[PDB]
Amino acid sequence: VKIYTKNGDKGQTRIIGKQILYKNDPRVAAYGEVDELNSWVGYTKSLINSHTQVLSNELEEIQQLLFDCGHDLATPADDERHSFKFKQEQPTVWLEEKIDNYTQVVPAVKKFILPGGTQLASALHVARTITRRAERQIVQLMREEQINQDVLIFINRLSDYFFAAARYANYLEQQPDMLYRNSKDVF
Amino acid sequence: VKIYTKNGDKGQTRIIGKQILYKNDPRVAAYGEVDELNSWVGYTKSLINSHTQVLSNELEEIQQLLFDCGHDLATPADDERHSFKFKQEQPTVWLEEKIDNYTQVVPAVKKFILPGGTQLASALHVARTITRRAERQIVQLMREEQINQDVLIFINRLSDYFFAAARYANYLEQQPDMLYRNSKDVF
Amino acid sequence: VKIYTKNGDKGQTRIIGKQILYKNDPRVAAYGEVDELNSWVGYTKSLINSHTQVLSNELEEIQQLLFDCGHDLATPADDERHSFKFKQEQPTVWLEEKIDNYTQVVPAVKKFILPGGTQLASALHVARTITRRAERQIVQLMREEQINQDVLIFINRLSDYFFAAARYANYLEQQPDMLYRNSKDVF
Ligand SMILES: Nc1ncnc2c1ncn2[C@@H]1O[C@H](COP(=O)(O)OP(=O)(O)OP(=O)(O)O)[C@@H](O)[C@H]1O
Ligand SMILES: Nc1ncnc2c1ncn2[C@@H]1O[C@H](COP(=O)(O)OP(=O)(O)OP(=O)(O)O)[C@@H](O)[C@H]1O
Ligand SMILES: Nc1ncnc2c1ncn2[C@@H]1O[C@H](COP(=O)(O)OP(=O)(O)OP(=O)(O)O)[C@@H](O)[C@H]1O
Ligand SMILES: [K+]
Ligand SMILES: [K+]
Ligand SMILES: [K+]
Ligand SMILES: [Mg+2]
Ligand SMILES: [Mg+2]
Ligand SMILES: [Mg+2]
Repeated sequence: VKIYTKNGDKGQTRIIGKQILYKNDPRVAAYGEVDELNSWVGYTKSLINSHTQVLSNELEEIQQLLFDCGHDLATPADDERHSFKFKQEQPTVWLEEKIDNYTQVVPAVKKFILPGGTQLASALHVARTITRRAERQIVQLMREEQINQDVLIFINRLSDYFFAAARYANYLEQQPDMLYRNSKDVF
Repeated sequence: VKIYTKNGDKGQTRIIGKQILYKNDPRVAAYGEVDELNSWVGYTKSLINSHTQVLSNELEEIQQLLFDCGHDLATPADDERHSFKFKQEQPTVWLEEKIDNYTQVVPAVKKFILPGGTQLASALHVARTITRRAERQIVQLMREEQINQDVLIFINRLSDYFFAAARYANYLEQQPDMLYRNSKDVF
Repeated sequence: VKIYTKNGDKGQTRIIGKQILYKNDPRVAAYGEVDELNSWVGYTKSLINSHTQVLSNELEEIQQLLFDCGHDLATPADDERHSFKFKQEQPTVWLEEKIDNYTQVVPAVKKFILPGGTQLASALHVARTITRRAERQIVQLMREEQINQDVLIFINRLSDYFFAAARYANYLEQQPDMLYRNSKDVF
């Protein structure tokens, strides 16, 4: 069992189906960024402590879902042998319910908050911004190729989820958020 | 209060003023990278311990300043209703004074150092390299559109600040820097 | 000794040799991404504990090697005064021996694993994905300019190394890997 094949040593790689692409191809960058986000979520999850245990399982669930998203990003729309498996509806409503809940419980802001606080809150804000980076790359891809737009919907909602969860993480250890001192009332 | 509007679900988003852009637009990537840096700084700050307390407040101040920078990056130069608010002079001199101080106190190198050491030092080196990534994206933007060049000046100086601060973090816990074994005398 | 020269304040910077480039030039992005990876490895190394001590020295060695790689990425192929110093053969075989060893010791999977587990394992998966991001940028560069292809070979192998090491980190604290629930038998 050798995970190193050396077939990518020249800069090309396989996607789902028969096609090979350069590794800097927008498709390969898109699910590559999703994989980096997925790894960061894993890292975020490893920071869970006794105060924040309630967040542990949904972070693991998000990791499962990112694999589902990345599958589809790796799959060309005109591939006869492989289909899109990701449906946005239920995973996205599930995120929305959490955003709603977490928004309700934490103290309300007007203004932008400093992305920080506890180590977990801060990690969740990093997740937020990696998701948004990945989102940009999915959009780059979408502008050149037919994608499963359900993936975009979910990844879009996901960075709102990370924002909500990060505030909730602060709430769980009673760490106050700090406001951006020059913020207008934006929320 | 719903932070999810679903208006970005198709890949376009508002900037400051009336314009909408794709999320992979260089402008949106520029202040997006600044937001990721801002989140990383928050994460860096959450690692502060009893040895490194003296670094806590200026990291928070940097977060405030990154919001100021990102405002301007989000603002088109020809927007009649919105202006640039960021002036580089005082924030940049403030960084320079810190670079000078931290450079003076820590042991002097000739050679490149391994970016690492304590967890905070290492986090500061990550901040250094995220700032430089963000800087590249600001430059990408500048090559297509008129920006506030003060933002570039500050973000440029900021990665030197992170280099200096990271060495200082090592000094604060008396963790020696390690040299790149094949370095020429570069400093 | 001032690390801030202010020469980059306008968005251009020197590479090895006489040439200046914009900071968003693919060459500058390539060794820039390598520097970010290098910093992340430093951060990964700072997480080493009593269970995972055996990983400490090779992470430091990787940092040395990334400087060697970045040197060459910074060096134009037609630069009369500066040469490529990086040879892939021995560093790459060294990675392969570790991949082989670590693959042998850890429990075998069929299926994709969730990138996560212990804090070090998870950090190693982040390293994995930053290496792959950097790899894409090296490929971007290669498609425009002559590079030392040895660097590509090594950086390619390196993300397999990080995958193997991350599983090994889990093994060292007896943290089980979790499987992607919808995985096909991919390994
Ligand atoms: N640098 C990269 N960034 C993002 N995705 C990648 C990268 N390289 C490969 N991939 C994708 O992820 C899968 C696994 O990567 P892997 O390293 O096994 O591919 P490879 O580099 O082509 O092969 P090898 O490393 O064995 O030479 C690939 O089949 C490809 O779809
Ligand atoms: N992926 C992204 N990366 C960087 N910046 C973004 C991204 N998406 C939106 N932005 C910018 O940051 C602001 C907030 O993002 P937000 O998610 O609220 O926007 P949206 O995606 O357009 O809306 P929604 O998520 O409600 O559908 C936006 O108005 C836009 O300027
Ligand atoms: N944003 C960046 N991203 C990646 N690499 C960079 C960046 N800026 C400079 N470099 C490269 O790394 C070296 C060190 O960066 P440094 O900040 O010293 O350069 P500079 O910005 O041109 O100068 P200064 O900061 O003194 O105005 C440079 O000579 C250049 O090759
Ligand atoms: K491989
Ligand atoms: K939103
Ligand atoms: K400098
Ligand atoms: Mg959004
Ligand atoms: Mg600079
Ligand atoms: Mg590979």
